[PDB]
Amino acid sequence: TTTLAFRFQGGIIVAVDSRATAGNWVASQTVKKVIEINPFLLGTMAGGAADCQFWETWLGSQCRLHELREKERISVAAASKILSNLVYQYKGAGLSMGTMICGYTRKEGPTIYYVDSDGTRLKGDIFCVGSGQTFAYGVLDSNYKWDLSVEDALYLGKRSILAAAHRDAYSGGSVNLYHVTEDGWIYHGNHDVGELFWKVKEEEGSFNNVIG
Amino acid sequence: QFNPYGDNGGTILGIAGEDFAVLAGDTRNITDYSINSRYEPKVFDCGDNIVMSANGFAADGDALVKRFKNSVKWYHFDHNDKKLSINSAARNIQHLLYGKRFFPYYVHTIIAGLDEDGKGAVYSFDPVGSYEREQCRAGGAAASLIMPFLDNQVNFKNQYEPGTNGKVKKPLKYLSVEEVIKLVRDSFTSATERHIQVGDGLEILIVTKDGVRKEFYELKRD
Amino acid sequence: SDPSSINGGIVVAMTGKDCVAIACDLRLGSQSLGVSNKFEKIFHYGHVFLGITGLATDVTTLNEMFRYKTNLYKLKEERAIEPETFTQLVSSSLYERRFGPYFVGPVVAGINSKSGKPFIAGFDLIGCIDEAKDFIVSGTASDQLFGMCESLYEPNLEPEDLFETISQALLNAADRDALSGWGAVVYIIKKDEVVKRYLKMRQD
Amino acid sequence: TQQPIVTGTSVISMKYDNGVIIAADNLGSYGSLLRFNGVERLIPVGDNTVVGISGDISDMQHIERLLKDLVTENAYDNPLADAEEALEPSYIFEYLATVMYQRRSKMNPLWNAIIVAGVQSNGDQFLRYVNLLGVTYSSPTLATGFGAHMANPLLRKVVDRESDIPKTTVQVAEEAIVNAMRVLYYRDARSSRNFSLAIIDKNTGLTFKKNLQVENMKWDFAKDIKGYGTQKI
Amino acid sequence: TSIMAVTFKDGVILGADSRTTTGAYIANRVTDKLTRVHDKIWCCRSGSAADTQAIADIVQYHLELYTSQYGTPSTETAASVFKELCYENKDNLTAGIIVAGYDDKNKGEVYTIPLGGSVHKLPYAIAGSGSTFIYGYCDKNFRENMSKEETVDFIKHSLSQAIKWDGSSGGVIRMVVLTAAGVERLIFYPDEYEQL
Amino acid sequence: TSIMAVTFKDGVILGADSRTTTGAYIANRVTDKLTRVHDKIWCCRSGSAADTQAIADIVQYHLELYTSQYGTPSTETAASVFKELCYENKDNLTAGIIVAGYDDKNKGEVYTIPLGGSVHKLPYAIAGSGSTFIYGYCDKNFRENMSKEETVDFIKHSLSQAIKWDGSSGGVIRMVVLTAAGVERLIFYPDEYEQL
Amino acid sequence: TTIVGVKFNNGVVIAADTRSTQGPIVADKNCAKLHRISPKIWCAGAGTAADTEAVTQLIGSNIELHSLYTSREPRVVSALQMLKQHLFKYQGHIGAYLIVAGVDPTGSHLFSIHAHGSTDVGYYLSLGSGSLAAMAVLESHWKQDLTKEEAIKLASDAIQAGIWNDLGSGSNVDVCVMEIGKDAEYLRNYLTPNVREEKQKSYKFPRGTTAVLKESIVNICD
Amino acid sequence: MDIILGIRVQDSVILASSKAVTRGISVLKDSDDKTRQLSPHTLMSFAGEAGDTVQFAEYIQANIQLYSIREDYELSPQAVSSFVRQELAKSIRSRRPYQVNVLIGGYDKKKNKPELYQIDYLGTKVELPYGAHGYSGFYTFSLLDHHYRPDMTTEEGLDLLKLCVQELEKRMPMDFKGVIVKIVDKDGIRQVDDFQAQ
Amino acid sequence: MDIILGIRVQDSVILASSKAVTRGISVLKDSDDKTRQLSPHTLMSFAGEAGDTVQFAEYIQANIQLYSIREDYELSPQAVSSFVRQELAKSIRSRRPYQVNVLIGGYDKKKNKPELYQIDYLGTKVELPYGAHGYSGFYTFSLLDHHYRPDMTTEEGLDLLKLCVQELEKRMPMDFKGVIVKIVDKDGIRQVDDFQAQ
Ligand SMILES: Cc1ccccc1CNC(=O)[C@H](CCc1ccccc1)NC(=O)[C@@H](NC(=O)c1ccc(OCc2ccccc2)cc1)[C@@H](C)O
Ligand SMILES: [Mg+2]
Ligand SMILES: [Mg+2]
Ligand SMILES: [Mg+2]
Ligand SMILES: [Mg+2]
Repeated sequence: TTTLAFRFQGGIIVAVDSRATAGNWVASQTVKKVIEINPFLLGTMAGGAADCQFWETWLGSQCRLHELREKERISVAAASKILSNLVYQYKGAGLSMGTMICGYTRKEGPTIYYVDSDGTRLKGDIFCVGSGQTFAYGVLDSNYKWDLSVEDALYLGKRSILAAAHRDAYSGGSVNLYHVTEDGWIYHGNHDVGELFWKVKEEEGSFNNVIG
Repeated sequence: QFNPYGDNGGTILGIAGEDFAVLAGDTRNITDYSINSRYEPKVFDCGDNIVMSANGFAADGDALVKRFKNSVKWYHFDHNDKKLSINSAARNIQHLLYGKRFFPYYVHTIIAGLDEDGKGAVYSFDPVGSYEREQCRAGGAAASLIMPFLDNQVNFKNQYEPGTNGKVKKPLKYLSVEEVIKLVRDSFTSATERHIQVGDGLEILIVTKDGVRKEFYELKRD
Repeated sequence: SDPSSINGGIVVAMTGKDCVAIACDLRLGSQSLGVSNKFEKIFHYGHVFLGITGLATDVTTLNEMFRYKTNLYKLKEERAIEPETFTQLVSSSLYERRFGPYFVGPVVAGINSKSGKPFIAGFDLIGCIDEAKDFIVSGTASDQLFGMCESLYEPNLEPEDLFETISQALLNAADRDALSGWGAVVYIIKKDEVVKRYLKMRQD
Repeated sequence: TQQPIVTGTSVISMKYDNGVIIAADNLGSYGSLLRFNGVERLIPVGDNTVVGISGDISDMQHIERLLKDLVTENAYDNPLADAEEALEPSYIFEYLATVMYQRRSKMNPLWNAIIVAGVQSNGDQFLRYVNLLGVTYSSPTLATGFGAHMANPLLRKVVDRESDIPKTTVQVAEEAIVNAMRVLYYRDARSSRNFSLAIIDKNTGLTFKKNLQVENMKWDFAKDIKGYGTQKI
Repeated sequence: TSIMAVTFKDGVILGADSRTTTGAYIANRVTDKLTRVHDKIWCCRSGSAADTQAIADIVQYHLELYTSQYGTPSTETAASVFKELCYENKDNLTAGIIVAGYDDKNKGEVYTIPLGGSVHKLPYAIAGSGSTFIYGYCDKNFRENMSKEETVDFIKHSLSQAIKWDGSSGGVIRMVVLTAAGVERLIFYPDEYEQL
Repeated sequence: TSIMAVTFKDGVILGADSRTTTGAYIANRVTDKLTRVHDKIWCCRSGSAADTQAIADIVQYHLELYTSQYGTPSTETAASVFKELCYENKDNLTAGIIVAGYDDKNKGEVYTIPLGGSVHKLPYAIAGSGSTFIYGYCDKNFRENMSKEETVDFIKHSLSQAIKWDGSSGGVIRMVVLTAAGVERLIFYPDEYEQL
Repeated sequence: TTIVGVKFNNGVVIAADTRSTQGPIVADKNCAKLHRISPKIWCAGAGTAADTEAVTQLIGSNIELHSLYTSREPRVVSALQMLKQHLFKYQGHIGAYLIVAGVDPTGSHLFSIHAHGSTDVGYYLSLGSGSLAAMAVLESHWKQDLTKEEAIKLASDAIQAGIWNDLGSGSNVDVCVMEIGKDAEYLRNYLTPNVREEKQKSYKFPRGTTAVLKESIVNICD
Repeated sequence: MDIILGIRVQDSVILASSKAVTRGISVLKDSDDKTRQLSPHTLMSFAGEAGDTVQFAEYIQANIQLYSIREDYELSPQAVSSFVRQELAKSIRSRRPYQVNVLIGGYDKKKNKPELYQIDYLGTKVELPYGAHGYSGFYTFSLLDHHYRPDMTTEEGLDLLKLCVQELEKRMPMDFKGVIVKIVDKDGIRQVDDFQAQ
Repeated sequence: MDIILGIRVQDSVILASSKAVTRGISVLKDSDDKTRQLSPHTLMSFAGEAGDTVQFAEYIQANIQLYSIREDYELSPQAVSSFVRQELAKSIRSRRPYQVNVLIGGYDKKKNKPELYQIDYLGTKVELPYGAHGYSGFYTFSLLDHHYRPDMTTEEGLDLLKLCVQELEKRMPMDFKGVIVKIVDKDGIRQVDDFQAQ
């Protein structure tokens, strides 16, 4: 798995791959590694599918409950901490999840929280999570500017997952793209690596390790 | 030491059509190198037009099916006989499986039915309740033998348009219930030839907007 | 960490009407890290073709060993080694190392220059010969490869048709394995000429 | 955690045209010591069911008590206990299957392999297996332990699929069972010459045969066997 | 395995069951455990079949070479050769051998070589997994200088008890009679010995 | 340990050696292994001394309470209580118990409860580490409806062989005679029984 | 694997199934398991296939040299002795389990050999996973003084019991008949009761289906 | 963990090797040169197990140097690398194998090409436009997949490494104390000895 | 390994804490504040196992803040440190013990003295002129044995700290991305926002 989210001038870019593995077996190529908690909240998934899927869906319920109770949308900080604290209750039982909670609220601004099953919870502008993280990090870090356009940032996101999908044996399938604004997530589509690789090779003149 | 898990063979396969779905599985039950039965169904009509198989450890397989068949029953009692939609069944099954997250059912499980819009639907689960809707899925012992075939023959992957220089893909289309059952019987005769745990008999359950229909075909017994 | 899994890799060979084909992927990995996109796993001594999967160092060491041996063969015998004979040389060479084996899954493809009949063989790491006349598979997606072949294969295919079957067998097997892929080369071997094609595939 | 102590070997069984046959030898081993000699491992429940048990004998004795207690309990406040509301083979089975599965799930199993044999109230044959893992299956022939490896192949030569069961007479089935028992006695080192056999028939009812013995054994050819290769005398 | 050798007035008799197991499976129900290393020097094998067969072959070889150079070896000499092999290689062997032979000077003799490779001369000897169950019986019934028909009975009874209780023992009972007369082979079937 | 119970014409007799060891050290050479759980119900213990003593003491408690409410417990009842404890606690106990009793109705009865927790009604029973050496002897010498003096002899001979071979068994042979008479404690010293 | 050897009044016969496996997968559906030690001494293996093959070929080689040296027919007890001595030396690590059978100037012989090097002599024998299925048949039907026809039928039926009931065994029955009178007759695929049924459909691809990056002719000569 | 990078441009090969040597809790040296010259036009870089690392390199160097003087001739990068590979391949199955990973960068005067060979301790050899050993590859491979072009100048190759080092100084847990950079081209081997404070 | 240093000068206590958060082969963050304010004049820094670290800190912070509001009073640094020790002491014999080591720096308004407490995960408490957790102490304890004076100003303390951070940057095998420095005195807690190149 490879997942990333970064902050920039115009909000947040969330990008993930779509490959599922069990050992060396490719279980699926068309898996959803982003959960849309609410119109202004996203969660990413890395590690154990079930652990992520089940606890991030649950997080959705908990967030919804906050809305009803408080007549107001839950802060990113608080949404992340619900998941953080739950996971911590299970420390040492073998939960395996790499997670980012990304979203917008008026009081916070656009915000990214990294949360893993060790209980670690961190706020930051850039995170890559998954067996492909280093690969995404290499491309992302070397072309990251705060002032990237929306169009550029979406591409850098797109490009970083591709980087990772190519090198990491356990990443691949398709890229799923999201943009989070003050208004706030918008889906920027699914992008199969089957076509994207060749297209990006052509247009950009990159990937010279590859014959033909 | 006492090992609470065993392995009963057994392969299962689900394909979603446009207005139908099939769930097929061989009828052989094994332990190590012995044959327990040549005809032991592991595909079940669960009511509300949903069919189910949980493959691997049969004791856990049977426990899960039993328990879900009961979910359906208690859903009718608590929700004024409301039909349980396939997606709701999926979400339910996740909770059954995740419920035993720390002592899992050792099954790869598949359900087939029709969705809300009357489309063929197939859902598949790992042992701890991770699930996805899919066009087709093989699970069990010969999954590794059959899945790539389906990728090639159901979703036409790696197939291009002749002459187009491999720049235009073969177009994905829905298959007939006749063309599906062909792929199934072929997938299983292939699997029988190459895998020692697969054989004896094939049972297919077909799901349509009239119910559930059964079809049986003899497989090689060696 | 099991030596047969470190680098990853698939070879498949099929027979057809008066021809044989042998195909391999191009990935050389180190666990998850894809390292090289150009690591071919098919070699040729005269008209005899050898594909080798498994530990890449052994793959290289075996090719060099069989080059060495078939060269000396050619000089003493004053003829090219035949597939049947070479199979035997592979088998006994591997068994010579019964208790510290090369971690490899060798495959032989070729046509007998005297009889014109297509010939394929597979081996396990200690030289046991698999004498199938339809198809032979090897590598980290062997399971997937057995699935594809047993479904797609039919006897007496024409070379242009065999190219489609073997390529589709390899391509679709590769795509269910994390460790194989990243390029594919197919050799079509007709007594008289050999065409080698590089395939377009998913680079993930 | 736990381990079998006193054990008792195969239970073999098959369906025939009118009912079912089940057999088991009367031995209770203790490791490789053939310790006990009149152990009954066939348990009649009502007169339409016989439960055959192999594996740990102390667990067997527990399941015996469970089965008797079930007959008692079914009888309570039940004026049709020996008619319409008599215990069916299928009821007895489902019960045991439940117990076995709960026990493995609690990580404390009943260390057994069990075959439930009988005839339903509608004449249908019942033959189903359950063991310490709660694994269940059903087949025209069923055997446990060594019987699985040696009796089945022989018994299946007789009833190889459903459509063979109208064709198989009681005499043919019992002959096959009796022969399979001899073969097990030849080749299973944890087995005994004496066995019990029961027939549950839709007409005959329950016929429980005790103190049977393996007969017609071939041993004469042993005198020709000298050495282990080169020795002539 | 149940093996025994018994000295008596006219010579010595070796007896053994005929069962070989791997686990609880009977690989051979008609095994011949009575092994000839010389005309009138025989042995019984217990422990690893591989080991005891390899050892018996080398002994047979050594005694053949012995005869060609130096006349018939004594039964003690044969035991010494067995012992040399068993002791010197004790670490890689699992071999429990009973050696019995008839000599003109020494009449009947019995030597037991247990696991370590020690040698013991005895009036009679019992070994194999079967033998634990007949220590009491055999000690209570053995007499020196028994007659041939008495010794056959004693071996027959003992082995049948051994066979009755040990799962690893069974089949037919084989005997070899070693006297001045000659060498006599005997067999007794379950229908015969289970009745006793 | 060598322990046995034998039913005969007039009742039942229990016998045991008197040795308790920790490894090769004899912690007690004069142990009383014959344990009374009721007036005419007795048992022999094998396995863990702690486990079996604790078990015997609970059974004695249950039967005393039983006698207060319902009258003399049958031997079968006594065996059932033993089995209950042994079975329900098989995964903390190393207990092998032989139960022997006498009542007017059922005469002399013997039950053996081996490691698992199973119960077995038998005409006679042997157990303990020394028993293995006397399976052959006992099966060959036991008859039903023997006289008191015949039975005493049978145990005396059986246990002396068990003692002779098993290093964990030894000391004196204790016996308890259970009949309508009466309870009778017997004892036999090495100088007598070794000469058998 | 299922292998058997059966003696009859004028010789000895051996049979085998034709399935070779790698764990649960069938690698070769019709392999030869009946190896020739010398013209009239034949052999069947179980366990490590490379080891049975190799040990058969090594002793087979040396038996030939021995025969030429002595100007005599090879004897079965010689194959037996050489094999057991080789296997013993390897304390097991050469995983060869063999039924060796043949005829020579002294008559007809049937032996088995285990990986550690112990031998057993018999009138009927079986090895391999199907060993017990085959033995059940032999114990049920073997008799003294079988004819050649009866021994072929018994051998064949035993392998069959293995084919149907053992998961490590399938496909076809190979036989070899060694009679005191004449030559050894190797009867390949004596029975072929596991024919793969006709595929439901052909999977021949339209030409140009596969995308090609680049093409070139490979040189052979010099 | 030990950074060993190599990048092949159009007219030259560039090797960058980390300068830290760390035993346990201490950095013992911040200026180690993880490289040996095999011939005027062949340079080898190495990382791995503490002792074996330098012994192997020097053993290879002595052999190539010996060959040079014996034939008054410089073996090609391809020939040197095959020697190195064969040595490692023998080593892997001996009693105590050399645990050393290497990059061989040379300029082939006969072909006028620069050549980069990656070889791990098992004796797995491959020619590559760019290579790395150890953890560093998990970052640099994808970075070079993007920014690398086959027809770059030496000066452009040195910018690509500046990026590679930067990335490793940002995301690697350990302080590897900068890199020594060396260029192998048609002239030979020189050290760009001003890369850290550049 | 996480650097956690504290030095007590004459009128203040200075805490310095590494900024890196590393999981595996990746540095996920280079600005991590490993500190919690417990009360206006008490600061606590922490290092240990991944999750327990922040969870422990915030739990203590909640408790001390609860106390303050209940009593309308600030607990002495000595009382807070005793509370912290007992919580760790109970924790070590619990089902899953908190794996956190702490420094407590406090200015005691009732005595007008700065105070430094070193407490490890076992609940081992000791008051010190200067302290450290983890490997860093293996360098800094000896340096401060030499360079430290009981009458140093806050400014002298910051120079002494800079000397400690230089030693660690030179000799520690890991890159901890510099420290965040905090000063606790009578006028409370304040951060020295420039240190990384001050
Ligand atoms: C983030 C996410 C979210 C959604 C989809 C994908 C992913 C990425 N993620 C994976 O693809 C992981 C990688 C492996 C991984 C797994 C767990 C932690 C870290 C990495 N795969 C899985 O979780 C798969 N299942 C499995 O791997 C398994 C699940 C249960 C098993 O049960 C075995 C068992 C059963 C009973 C007793 C004992 C063991 C075996 C394999 C699933 C895609 O089918
Ligand atoms: Mg619904
Ligand atoms: Mg099959
Ligand atoms: Mg990839
Ligand atoms: Mg004693």
